[PDB]
Amino acid sequence: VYQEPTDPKFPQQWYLSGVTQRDLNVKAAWAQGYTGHGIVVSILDDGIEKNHPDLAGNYDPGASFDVNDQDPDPQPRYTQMNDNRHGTRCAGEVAAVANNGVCGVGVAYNARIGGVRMLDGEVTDAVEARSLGLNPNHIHIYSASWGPEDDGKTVDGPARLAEEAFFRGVSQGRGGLGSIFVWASGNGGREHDSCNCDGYTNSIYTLSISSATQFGNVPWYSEACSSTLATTYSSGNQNEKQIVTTDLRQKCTESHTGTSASAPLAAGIIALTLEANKNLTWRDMQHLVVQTSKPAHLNANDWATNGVGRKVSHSYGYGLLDAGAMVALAQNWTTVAPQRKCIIDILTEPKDIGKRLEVRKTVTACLGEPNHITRLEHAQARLTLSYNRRGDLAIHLVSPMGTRSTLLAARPHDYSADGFNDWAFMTTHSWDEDPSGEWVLEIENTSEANNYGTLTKFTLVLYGTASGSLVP
Amino acid sequence: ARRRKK
Ligand SMILES: [Ca+2]
Ligand SMILES: [Ca+2]
Ligand SMILES: [Ca+2]
Ligand SMILES: [Cl-]
Ligand code: NA
Ligand code: NA
Ligand code: NA
Repeated sequence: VYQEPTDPKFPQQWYLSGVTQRDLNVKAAWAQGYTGHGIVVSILDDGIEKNHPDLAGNYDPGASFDVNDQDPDPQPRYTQMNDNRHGTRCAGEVAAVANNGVCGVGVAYNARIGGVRMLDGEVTDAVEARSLGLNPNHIHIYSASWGPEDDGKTVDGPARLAEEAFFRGVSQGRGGLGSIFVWASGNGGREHDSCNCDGYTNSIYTLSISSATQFGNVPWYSEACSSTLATTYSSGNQNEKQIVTTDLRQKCTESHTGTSASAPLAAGIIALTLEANKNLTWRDMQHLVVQTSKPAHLNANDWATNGVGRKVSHSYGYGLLDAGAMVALAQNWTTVAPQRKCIIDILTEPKDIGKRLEVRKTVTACLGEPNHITRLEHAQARLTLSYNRRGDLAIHLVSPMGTRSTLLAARPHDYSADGFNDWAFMTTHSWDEDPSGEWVLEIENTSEANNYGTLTKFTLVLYGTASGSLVP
Repeated sequence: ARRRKK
């Protein structure tokens, strides 16, 4: 019989297990025998306290580096306000040691854990690339709780070196199975930010993770968008409990919060899943997340059923991660076929936007060709357009099976006149649908002002396979 | 003044 941990703060880790069903079902995976043994996770952040009493026994120097000062030791820089505590808190969520009389436990408490010190300095494109491409035949899973500013007016993503690091990672990393990149979807909720305006979360190569409060609500800081894949618990109001983890100066904290705490919990659950099947590819892992995540009792006003009968939301993706279900489904999972890519250039001429524009196009999805796709994964609408006030635009895309994805909601603070320059808006909401048929793009002015502009390019990019489907 | 934020 499995014996649950005895650590002094484990009873306060409400999100790991309980009778209530408001948890991530992690104890069920522990009882099947999976605790993370043999898996390696790296925290890309402001450093890691490698001598912390709840981290030292799992610390792995092969998963660590200091990019800011160019040395191998990722120890954080100590200051009066404890500014560099962020990475240490994230690491303890993944892999804090169990049954040692100290603080609580990680999701994957027997996994090996490291850190890249890269936020404590100027974060250039080169700095990101060296961190994402660190030791890719040793590190399995990378976790990033940072990104572009959440002011609700920025449009920004990885530059050339960073994007090259993503493609190298998923292609040649982990022995050719592909690095696993986990991302926090953002903290811009109060600014009405959209996580599709962030190229790191919007990327097909990252698993973008949102947050739910203890009582099952959308937190104040949460950003909605179509590129989010799934959700884990984090903080909410002051009557709701928070996240328990390792803190700077060898302390324990019960008040870790925000989008920053959701991605490390997902990285831990992915570590358990990899232990149950080491042969899973980067795309396999996203299939497992789509099939096993749980919507039940997450409150939102936009829940919709897609073409294959799955519930999906722009606040939550496919819902809460389920650790016990992930490791069960992983054990006899059959590897997916190689990824195909079908490119469809939609427009024959530019179109004025005006008050409202609708573009309809029937596609065959590369019928007759080696990249024919009948089973969709990610879809992108790559748009080039000019407009006088960018944040007044709302953009929607409808798939042939009837699924409406919000590519862009209104952003009140976005006054830019710079438009979008081939920006690849991404949606996960049509996963496993047949993409043959009519697609519809809608662009509208949500304000009463007399705005003007022109849509000059619309490329629909489809990714997926032509085999292996399951009954909806 | 920062390109990337925690
Ligand atoms: Ca150092
Ligand atoms: Ca402990
Ligand atoms: Ca954001
Ligand atoms: Cl590609
Ligand atoms: Na490969
Ligand atoms: Na992503
Ligand atoms: Na169709």
